[PDB]
Amino acid sequence: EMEKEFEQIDKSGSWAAIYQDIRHEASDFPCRVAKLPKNKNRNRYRDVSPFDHSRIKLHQEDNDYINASLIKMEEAQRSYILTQGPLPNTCGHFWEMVWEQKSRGVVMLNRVMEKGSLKCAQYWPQKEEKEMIFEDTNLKLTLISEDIKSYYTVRQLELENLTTQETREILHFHYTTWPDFGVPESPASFLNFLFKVRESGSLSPEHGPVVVHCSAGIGRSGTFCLADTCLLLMDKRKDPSSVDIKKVLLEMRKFRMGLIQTADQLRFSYLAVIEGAKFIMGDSSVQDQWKELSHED
Amino acid sequence: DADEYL
Repeated sequence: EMEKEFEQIDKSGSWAAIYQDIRHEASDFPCRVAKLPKNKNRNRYRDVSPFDHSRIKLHQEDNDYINASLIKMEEAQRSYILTQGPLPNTCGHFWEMVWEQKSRGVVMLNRVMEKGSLKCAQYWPQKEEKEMIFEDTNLKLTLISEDIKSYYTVRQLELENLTTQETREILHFHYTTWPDFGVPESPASFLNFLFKVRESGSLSPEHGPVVVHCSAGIGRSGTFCLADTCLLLMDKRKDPSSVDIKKVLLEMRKFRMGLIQTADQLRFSYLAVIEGAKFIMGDSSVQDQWKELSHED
Repeated sequence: DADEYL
């Protein structure tokens, strides 16, 4: 039905209108803590805040604020943590969160710099031989390896708690070619990237929620998560076609504002869920066709 | 400003 639905909307060109309806109907919950004066400097954007009911709380008894939201998708049974791109002063908080929430993967969908603007801090080591230490949160971070592809890069990081001298492996999945307020090049490139993430196990129920961010943590992040959850649902339901993408997006917006920032991102999500259904419904070969089409070399 | 995404 969603492909039937997708057809009417394109045919009549109503993406902007359909998108404005989602915006009109989205939830509005208080952001009290995010707005406290002492937390001014912990927010990259003063108009993108986590809701109080779903914000992630740092376990430091001084100030527990981080701009980050737990997105708990019940029917689909996946949780994601959506966050803003760490600021030079909240890098220690970010990794505190990753440690405390027991996350195994981090998905970064932006670049540190876009159109000459600073969009995110360099919060992970670019060189094996130069590790990072976050003094405020007593954590250590070390680049272990990095498989670089044409449009993304997977890294293996070692995060160590200096307090307890325990270490974990964190996988880092950086999509380098997704412009702010833009879409990926193709459904193929996106889906190929999403499936690399799934295949790493980082999304396994046995780990904390994967951390997903871009600069603000709503647009590309929202797009990434919607598509994933919708595909998840088409798998579970005895009826894959029933899945209403607009409804899933509204469910998700109960947990963080603004998810999906443009009408073209919404359109893209349909493309990606539709295409990705092919795999859900048995076409084994289709995944190799996204690898050849995404041009990951 | 710069502290606004929207």
